[PDB]
Amino acid sequence: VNSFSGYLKLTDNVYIKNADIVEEAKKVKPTVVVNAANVYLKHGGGVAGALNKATNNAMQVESDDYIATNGPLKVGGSCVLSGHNLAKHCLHVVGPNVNKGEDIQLLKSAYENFNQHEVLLAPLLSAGIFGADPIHSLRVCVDTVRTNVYLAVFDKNLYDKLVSSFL
Ligand SMILES: O=C(O)[C@H]1CN(c2ncnc3[nH]c4cc(F)ccc4c23)CCO1
Repeated sequence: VNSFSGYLKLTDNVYIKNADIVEEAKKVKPTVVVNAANVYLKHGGGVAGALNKATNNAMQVESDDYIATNGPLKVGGSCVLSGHNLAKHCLHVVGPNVNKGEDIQLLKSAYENFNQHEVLLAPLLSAGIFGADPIHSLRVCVDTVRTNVYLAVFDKNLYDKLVSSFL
């Protein structure tokens, strides 16, 4: 038993809700919140900008130190950093950004990072400003992640389409 509430169960291990991940993160304090990161951990907009704003820019400060030490992530890769006031940990995961021409096949590699964590609150990778089809992202999530994932979808309209078209 865990504290996630109001989710629709899609599969054995994947759940979904119309929610603002920032507000869901502040209420659940999950062990892991996933950020829709880029390779530079520049949290300017989308989910990343919202999560970072909710940390009063502490996420960005920590991220800049991480990059200065380690260099950029790989597309499809991840790193674990602090969850600040939102979660114990933040798993920064880089999905491919279609608006940069990145290979959508890397989306599966991106979701594989979730399997290193037993339970996660997450957005749909490569959705929103990353330009991928959220219905495809949900399919890859379901077919790749084996650990327990609670997907927060900000847009109510989108959420209804994802549920209604789910196979
Ligand atoms: O923007 C993207 O990268 C993806 C995923 N994204 C989200 N998904 C779940 N919760 C979200 N809270 C937000 C607050 C914001 F200010 C901006 C985006 C979100 C958001 C929105 C749709 O497309």
